[PDB]
Amino acid sequence: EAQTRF
Amino acid sequence: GPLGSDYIIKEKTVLLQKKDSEGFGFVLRGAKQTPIEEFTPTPAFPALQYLESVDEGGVAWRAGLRMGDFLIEVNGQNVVKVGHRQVVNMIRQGGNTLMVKVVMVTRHPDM
Repeated sequence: EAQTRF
Repeated sequence: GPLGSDYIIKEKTVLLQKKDSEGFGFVLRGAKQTPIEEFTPTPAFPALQYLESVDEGGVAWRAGLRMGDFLIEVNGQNVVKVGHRQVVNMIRQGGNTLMVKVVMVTRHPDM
């Protein structure tokens, strides 16, 4: 899994 | 229940409108999916992407989104079975506006 802050 | 798990399922659709110099205030986490097998949603695991964290008091928080919510739709496009990079691109398409549908699942423990 990847993750990205918005 | 004695024959199987019982769940409370709460759908939330929100319109997020942020300022230029802030974020929406959440972290998305999920899979990048395999072409070999289609993802089949289940109450316990309803979508590939979810909110790893939500900034308390941030834009997403004020609209009702919470850590653990699973992401179902982004701006009218279904993302239940969509990988992380494409979902990120979809979220960035709207600029300061983001409409999302998420679902919060809670398993009601029998004991």
